[PDB]
Amino acid sequence: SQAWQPGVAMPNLYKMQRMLLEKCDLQNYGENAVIPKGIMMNVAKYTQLCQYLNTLTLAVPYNMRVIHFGAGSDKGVAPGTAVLRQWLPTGTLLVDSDLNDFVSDADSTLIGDCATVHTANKWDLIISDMYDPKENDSKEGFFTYLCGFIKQKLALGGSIAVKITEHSWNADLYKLMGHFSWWTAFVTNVNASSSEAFLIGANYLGKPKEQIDGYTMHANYIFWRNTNPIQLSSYSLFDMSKFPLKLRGTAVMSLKENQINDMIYSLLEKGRLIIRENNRVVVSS
Amino acid sequence: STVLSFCAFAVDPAKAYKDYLASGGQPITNCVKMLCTHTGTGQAITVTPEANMDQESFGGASCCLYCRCHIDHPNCDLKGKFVQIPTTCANDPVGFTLRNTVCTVCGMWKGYGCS
Ligand SMILES: Nc1ncnc2c1ncn2[C@@H]1O[C@H](CSCC[C@H](N)C(=O)O)[C@@H](O)[C@H]1O
Ligand SMILES: [Cl-]
Ligand SMILES: [Cl-]
Ligand SMILES: [Cl-]
Ligand SMILES: [Cl-]
Ligand SMILES: [Cl-]
Ligand SMILES: [Mg+2]
Ligand code: NA
Ligand code: NA
Ligand code: NA
Ligand SMILES: [Zn+2]
Ligand SMILES: [Zn+2]
Repeated sequence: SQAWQPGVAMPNLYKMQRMLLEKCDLQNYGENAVIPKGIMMNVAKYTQLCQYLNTLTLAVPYNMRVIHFGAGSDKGVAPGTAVLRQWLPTGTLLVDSDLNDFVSDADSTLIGDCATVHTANKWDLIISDMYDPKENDSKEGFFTYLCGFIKQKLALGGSIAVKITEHSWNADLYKLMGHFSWWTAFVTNVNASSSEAFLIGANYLGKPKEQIDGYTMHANYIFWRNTNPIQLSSYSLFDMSKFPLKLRGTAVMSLKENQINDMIYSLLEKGRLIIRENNRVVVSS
Repeated sequence: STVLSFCAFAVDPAKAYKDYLASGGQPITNCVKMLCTHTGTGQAITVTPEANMDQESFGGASCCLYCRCHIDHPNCDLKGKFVQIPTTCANDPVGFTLRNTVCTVCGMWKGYGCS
């Protein structure tokens, strides 16, 4: 049953724990193994991510806005962006970014440290594959920027998927997962031997729904991974028939804080509303 | 290996690639192959993967010589779209797009899927 899934989500039982932080028994390097011939790991990985995102209540406006951080490979191409372009509705604005130059199928590509990326406009989906190769403390750098970006530039009702690992993680990001209608840590079946996961926040509410301690939640994540081995699987890659993100035509409204009442929060929670402006999108630097 | 620089610093980058291949050099790698149904229209360049049973689908930008070399285009038709490449030719997607032309009436590659 589990092998057929695009991956494995952190069960609530494990989220509810108060584990002490331990070392992870997993290595991020391997021979995988389940990746089909001529297919890049990142194409497989992002395909399974999007397959999993298809099971969630993502808001999909008619004019959707998606930003993709850490989109460049050392090969100089953008396999994750290509999958996103395959997955998203035609005419979706897709903007990507990386510290270093790369060739992309995105509508715009921004080169430079993510901290230089500035935009007034808000987004409906944020994807991040950003990663920098004694203690295991909360990491800052791009994570600091990312938390600010979510708080300032993610539309209410919007969603995120942010890559973390044993050592590449941030306490404030985990805390922010409690500001979504639902959240999880998702492990792709094709990369299941790695400590890598995507922190997925579904339907942003702009306020705490739960009180998450970031240090504690990462310890919970590590405990889960240490005690639940997952066998590699590419089963889900062999049926692509229902892949594209469903065209929901999700309402977009510009509402003031005082208009955002109980009924509206309920719509946000259910993936039935996006709240943001609809001005011309400008992204630069 | 240095194929991209070799072509980038040639007067005629397309000719350079041909010469490089004729001299035994390996085709440009890391063209982004997609996972797809193989039940698509089979047309050459499309908004989403459209590979039929005889084709592979690739991210367009990665199959473009001028994109890959970060140089001026001769005019991009590929970037932002997906390109269908005959499976027998999928080992050299950049070469395929350089050597071939899309039929203006049926939208398929001339000499491969075009009628
Ligand atoms: N502070 C930072 N700012 C911008 N990009 C960063 C960053 N730290 C790491 N990255 C990027 O994160 C990436 C890790 S590899 C990402 C692979 C890419 N998503 C793909 O589709 O193949 C690298 O490209 C690196 O440039
Ligand atoms: Cl799916
Ligand atoms: Cl959901
Ligand atoms: Cl907690
Ligand atoms: Cl509705
Ligand atoms: Cl040639
Ligand atoms: Mg729900
Ligand atoms: Na959403
Ligand atoms: Na790690
Ligand atoms: Na604490
Ligand atoms: Zn090009
Ligand atoms: Zn024709």
